[PDB]
Amino acid sequence: EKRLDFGLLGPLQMTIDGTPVPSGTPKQRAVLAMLVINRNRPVGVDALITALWEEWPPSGARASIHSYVSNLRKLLGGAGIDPRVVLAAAPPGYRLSIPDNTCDLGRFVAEKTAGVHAAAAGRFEQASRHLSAALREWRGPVLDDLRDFQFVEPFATALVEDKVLAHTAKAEAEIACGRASAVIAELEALTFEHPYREPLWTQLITAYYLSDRQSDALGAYRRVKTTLADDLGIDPGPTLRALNERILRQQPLDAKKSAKTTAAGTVTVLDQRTMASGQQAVAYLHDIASGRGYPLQAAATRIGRLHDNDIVLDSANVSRHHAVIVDTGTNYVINDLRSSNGVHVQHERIRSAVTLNDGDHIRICDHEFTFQISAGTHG
Amino acid sequence: SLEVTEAD
Repeated sequence: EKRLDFGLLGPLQMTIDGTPVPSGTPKQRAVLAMLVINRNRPVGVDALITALWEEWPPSGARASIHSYVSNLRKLLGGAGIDPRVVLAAAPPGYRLSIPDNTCDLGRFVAEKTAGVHAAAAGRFEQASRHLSAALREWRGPVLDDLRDFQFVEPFATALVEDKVLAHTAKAEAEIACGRASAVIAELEALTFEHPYREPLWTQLITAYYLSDRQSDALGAYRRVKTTLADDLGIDPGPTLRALNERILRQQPLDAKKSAKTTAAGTVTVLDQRTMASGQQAVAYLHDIASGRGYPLQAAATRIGRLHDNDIVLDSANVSRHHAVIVDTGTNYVINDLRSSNGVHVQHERIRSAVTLNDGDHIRICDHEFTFQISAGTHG
Repeated sequence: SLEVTEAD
């Protein structure tokens, strides 16, 4: 009867006919957030308890969950639907059944994807329009009002991978359309906010160079070089180094080819996430030593030594809560939870979080896995 | 387990 909408890209929002509806106390809001994050999938009661109270649930935690569900159903009933259908009780747990496009993140995902296919086809004006639409879905810090809940941290961090990618693809499209000069200012702002993001620097350096500002381009490379050296102790990657070498030689750039090539790569990623049926493929962690396969079943897959983890690794050197893999709807990103021994992807220690690629080697202490995005063909 | 993590 009335429009139901939800928001994760900023403070948690539930809106009915465009009017925000306050969704309860922080614990109740965390229930809603968990359900929206896992929209159209069941969330177990045990998972809800861990998210709300991590280490110290009260003795009546389950009664509280039942109350939160009842409360949330009353709120949902204001949209004139059957709350028991929309927020249904699984014997597994609870499931919020909502269309993807009724969630701000769902719209972000859809627009980004449309922008990818457009750029891959050389339709850069349209790609830029879709990317503008995606970025408009962001209101503020992810689940800003629930920042004191631990589950928010890896999820919010993962979604920055996606936002940065969208900013970069937007810059590429604009540059491909001949508007390099008009994106310099935003890129300057973005490289300050995200100083270690080489793809953003790549686009800024490109934009200077194609705006007849060669010396500024070279100066920007020197700046990121110093930043990466001093702050992180690393050299710039091959993409930055190759760009620098072209500019030093006053060689031409092909911004249209670049934007097409990036998009084509992303289409490959989109393909491996999708089955012939159109449903998302289930990503797996395969243990190399044992052959045991661990499906990623929720938005967040928690890994550690403690029994409450989704993937439990018994070794003494593994942290109680060691890592989390987050499915953003666009990428899988692994997060190191300030573990004693760290997380190693493709045989190097990760700094905070990295986006996972299909077939990546993942090491947690002595445990070694293959991360597979593409659907399995044997079992 | 809730046992202190061993160091590498």
